Amino acid sequence: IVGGTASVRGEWPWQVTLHTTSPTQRHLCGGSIIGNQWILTAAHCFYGVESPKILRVYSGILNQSEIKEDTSFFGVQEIIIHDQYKMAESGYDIALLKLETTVGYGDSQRPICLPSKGDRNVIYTDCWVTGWGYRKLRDKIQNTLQKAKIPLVTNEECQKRYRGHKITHKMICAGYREGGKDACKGDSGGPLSCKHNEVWHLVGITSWGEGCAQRERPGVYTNVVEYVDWILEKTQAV
Ligand SMILES: COC(=O)Nc1ccc2c(c1)NC(=O)CCCCC[C@H](NC(=O)/C=C/c1cc(Cl)ccc1-n1cnnn1)c1nc-2c[nH]1
Repeated sequence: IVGGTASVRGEWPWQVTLHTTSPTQRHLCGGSIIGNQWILTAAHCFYGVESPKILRVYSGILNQSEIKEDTSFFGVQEIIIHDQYKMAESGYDIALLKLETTVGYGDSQRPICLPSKGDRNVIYTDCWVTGWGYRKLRDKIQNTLQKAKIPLVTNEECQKRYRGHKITHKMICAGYREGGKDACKGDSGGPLSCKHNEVWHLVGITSWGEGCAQRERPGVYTNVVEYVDWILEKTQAV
């Protein structure tokens, strides 16, 4: 996260840190708890991931230093990548992790509501991007979960900012015209959480941008409301 501040413990209890153990253990991506065995994240996080066996989901984490060999985690039973996914820049950047065990909900770990299809018209004015990602292009994973408040950008304005790309309505952009606050390397897969009528909604999934927090380069997020039926197809299968 660029231009953010330290989160307080329990502030984003749906935020997870997804680690890979191959070749050595390290933070891979962010993710959000959306159900008691379900993590919603970005499809591009699994580039070169040949098996769910190398993955570890840690919930209830503020600081990466809380993670040692004796720290509990959730194993991943299955990686579900959207069928139409090719690359982050072309959209469909969405994946589900089916956990091997159930998350016990509490004040440190609980789900974020998916947006309502009826709320496709609501204007969100209180949106935050969170993660342990870089503070600038050449940096390192941060110990403490960071947060940054960022305004949503219309599809038309985002398309003007990304000449040469096709910014679809399945993408949602967020950023200041002057830059300064954004997601960066290591934040992808994490949530873009917006508070509406005292309820937090998972509006976006951190996907991509040209550089980090650059002037007139909003961050591009998977527009979660456009995938609610896809999520229900995968999580509510008979
Ligand atoms: C010690 O542990 C570490 O250093 N871990 C460790 C360290 C670094 C990384 C990973 C692990 N994860 C991966 O590479 C998995 C594969 C994932 C690829 C892509 C991923 N992108 C982002 O996270 C966000 C991009 C992004 C998103 C928005 Cl909305 C705006 C601007 C963005 N940026 C443009 N340029 N940079 N950011 C990324 N993540 C890293 C590099 N790149």
